[PDB]
Amino acid sequence: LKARGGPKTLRRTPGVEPKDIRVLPGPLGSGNFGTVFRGVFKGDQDVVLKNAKADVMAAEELLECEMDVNYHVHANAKGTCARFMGCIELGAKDGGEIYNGTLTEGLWLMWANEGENTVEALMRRGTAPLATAMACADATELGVTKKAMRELLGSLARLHECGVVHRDVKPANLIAAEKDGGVLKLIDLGAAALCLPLPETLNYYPGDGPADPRYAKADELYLLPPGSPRPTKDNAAKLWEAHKPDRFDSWSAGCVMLQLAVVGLRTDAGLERFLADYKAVGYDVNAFRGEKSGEYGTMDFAALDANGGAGWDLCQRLMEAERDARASCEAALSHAFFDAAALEHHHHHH
Amino acid sequence: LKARGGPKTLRRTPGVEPKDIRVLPGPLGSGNFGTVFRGVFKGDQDVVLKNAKADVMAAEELLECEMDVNYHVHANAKGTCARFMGCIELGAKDGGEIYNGTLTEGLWLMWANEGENTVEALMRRGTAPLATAMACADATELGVTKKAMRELLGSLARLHECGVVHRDVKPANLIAAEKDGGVLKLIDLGAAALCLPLPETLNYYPGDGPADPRYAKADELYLLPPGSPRPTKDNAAKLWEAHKPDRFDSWSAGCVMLQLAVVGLRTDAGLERFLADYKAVGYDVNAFRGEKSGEYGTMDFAALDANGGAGWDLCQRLMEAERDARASCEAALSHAFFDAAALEHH
Ligand SMILES: Nc1ncnc2c1ncn2[C@@H]1O[C@H](COP(=O)(O)OP(=O)(O)O)[C@@H](O)[C@H]1O
Ligand SMILES: Nc1ncnc2c1ncn2[C@@H]1O[C@H](COP(=O)(O)OP(=O)(O)O)[C@@H](O)[C@H]1O
Ligand SMILES: [Mg+2]
Ligand SMILES: [Mg+2]
Ligand SMILES: [Mg+2]
Repeated sequence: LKARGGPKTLRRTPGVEPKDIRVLPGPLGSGNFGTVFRGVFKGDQDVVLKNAKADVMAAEELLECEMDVNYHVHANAKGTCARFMGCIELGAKDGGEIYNGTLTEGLWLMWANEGENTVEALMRRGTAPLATAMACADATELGVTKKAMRELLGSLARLHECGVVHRDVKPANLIAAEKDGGVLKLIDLGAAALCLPLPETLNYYPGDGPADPRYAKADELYLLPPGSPRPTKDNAAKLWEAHKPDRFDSWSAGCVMLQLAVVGLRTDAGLERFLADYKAVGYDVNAFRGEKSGEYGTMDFAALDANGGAGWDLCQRLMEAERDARASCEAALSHAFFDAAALEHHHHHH
Repeated sequence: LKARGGPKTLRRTPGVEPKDIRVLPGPLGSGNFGTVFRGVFKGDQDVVLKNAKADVMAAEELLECEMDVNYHVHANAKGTCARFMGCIELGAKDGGEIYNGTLTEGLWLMWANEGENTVEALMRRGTAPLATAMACADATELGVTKKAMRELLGSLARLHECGVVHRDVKPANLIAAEKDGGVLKLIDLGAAALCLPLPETLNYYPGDGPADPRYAKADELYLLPPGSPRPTKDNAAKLWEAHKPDRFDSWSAGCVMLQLAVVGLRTDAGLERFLADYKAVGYDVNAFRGEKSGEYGTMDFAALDANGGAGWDLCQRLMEAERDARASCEAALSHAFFDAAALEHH
């Protein structure tokens, strides 16, 4: 006798058919376990498409987790991240060729194209183009830092509230969404963890990595430190309070703040130099100011200096050496840095 | 009192200076731990350049190990891999911009550009363009499989002899070098281990490590099993014999052979299907042929069937479930599959 075989099963999102997706050749970035392409959906919708790298161990599992977290965020934290449009799974015979503009065999994720420029690209062109893209009236380092950080910290607080730690916060993963007033949206949940049993934790484990070493604290490349009881439904809440994995994002947000606030820190080399001196003085912002800032004559810390050094203090809060001392993104939101000035806008007010 | 500054120490290769190198925009790799670009050295030498990804944990350390292994291979197994032209290290102030043709900050490795096409790209275009690139006179599946596997196994044997296990053998990491008769050369020693103390082992440790899930044996993603002692200069030889880490490459070479020999196995899904069935029948090639091959009506296994199933037998040896049963690349090289034709009547 012979084995009967049977049909293939393919994952799909209602209203999203592969025939309606044209993929544009040319990856949008090196990528972690996946590759991102521009596409056009139904002839006139600009989208971004991601599949797994064939050469990376368990990339399909990582893409599945990214998919799961994206569904979670879509349901619980709308507007924090790029709009998630679902998945499309293609088989072998129906799989196409990127050069022919068709989706290849395997699982794909799709999002709205939120804009052609990241905060990293904009900030490096200058504060002016960054402010314009952000629709930020105060086109100064202080102005863009206030507006961007309010948006970023607000979104991170909302993500943390539904149990999601992004784990890859940085200017490169922020887009000023021109179709939503220039508001910042996060992209790339490929490293994100769901840290509460809602209903099951995802991508949540003890140990280092993944982490962008530019934006993760050098001796804190983990969400959970190794050894600690692996995350289960039982201990999830306890681990959250004890190990504070969300504070991983706090540190990264502090890095975002430094780069927004200080032009000279917008290069990898600039931020690296600062963080090295910061560490050297015991992660003490005032000690940096007292001992080191004098060696930064090519830079301008005015945005951090302003209003009694409010920005410096917010940086200190977000970038405390110890997680037990480090501000949550939610707490960081109520900081004086975000206060309206006395009588602000008085000259035009009704 | 203020702490004094001092010089920055940079690594350099004699004969290779920053002003000698122009980088061309457009990355070539899948971009895991490093980024690869084409470049031009001294105005008219085509080269390839690799730097560490700034956004990946331990990227520079991974590149440093790839550098060390490249020097070892350059010294001990010339011709097995792309020609290694050394390194160039640059500082931040002293770094440029890729889109402006200049090397950016950090360590860079440089190799000769060995050719524009990998075996993965060629085989997927077809046996004909693959054979042409290989200067392979017998432009059939059997012909390209014989020539390619002789070259690949010969090179792996030479690497193994000097203690190197490549650990990323696959068609995407083979280039047909037109300038050298079309011979296949390995690229990408980024996952490689030095398994002998010369003077120390490199990237060699117990347990799972880097692997391409298509080309590494799924239940065998290690060079040394998880229970193995850490390698030392004193036990390295014992561990080599006991755990046969080179047999990791043997399995991958078997996968290469399957794709060269059978057109339908050249897609990822094709080879994945075969390996699933192969595992299901106990890693037994004859059981595959008897129980499973009838399900593969769209494929042609003639190259493996030929000459008493010589190809199938060589695959079986390269792909035994147990390392202790699996052929070394050196032993495989002497297989009947590579025998000269008798009585050719010239
Ligand atoms: N929803 C989106 N809208 C617009 N651009 C996007 C979106 N998602 C991702 N991108 C762009 O795709 C690129 C993907 O790069 P990525 O996969 O992050 O690799 P890397 O981290 O090496 O840059 C990024 O430059 C990003 O700006
Ligand atoms: N010496 C070389 N000559 C020609 N092309 C090369 C050479 N080395 C690498 N390449 C090309 O660059 C790509 C990436 O190089 P590789 O070392 O395989 O890094 P990775 O696979 O990690 O991206 C290869 O797939 C190949 O196309
Ligand atoms: Mg990314
Ligand atoms: Mg695949
Ligand atoms: Mg490679």
